[PDB]
Amino acid sequence: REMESFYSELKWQEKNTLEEIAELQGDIRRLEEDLRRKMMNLKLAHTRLESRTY
Amino acid sequence: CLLQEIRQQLNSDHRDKMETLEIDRGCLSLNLTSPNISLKVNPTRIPKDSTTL
Repeated sequence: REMESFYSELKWQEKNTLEEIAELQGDIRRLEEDLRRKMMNLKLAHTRLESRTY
Repeated sequence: CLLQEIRQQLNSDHRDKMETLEIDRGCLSLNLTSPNISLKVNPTRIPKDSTTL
């Protein structure tokens, strides 16, 4: 009896952890493209800085 | 003769201001997703004349 109880509890817990991990992965990917956007903004800023030279 | 010199210096001023017009309006034109935008060498530099307002 106590065997079976242990087994069921562990299965449910690992399911939960799986879903959490998937969500985390998606989030990290998102932040990465956000970073790319910031670098493009910096390109814009430096070009606008340069333009006043002439 | 005095009026002649007045004329020429005002013409010089006119050309200067119109050049400034063109430069600033091109700057306004520049926007995101541009071909010539790039990281620049010491954009933080200061000019060598640095006239005040």
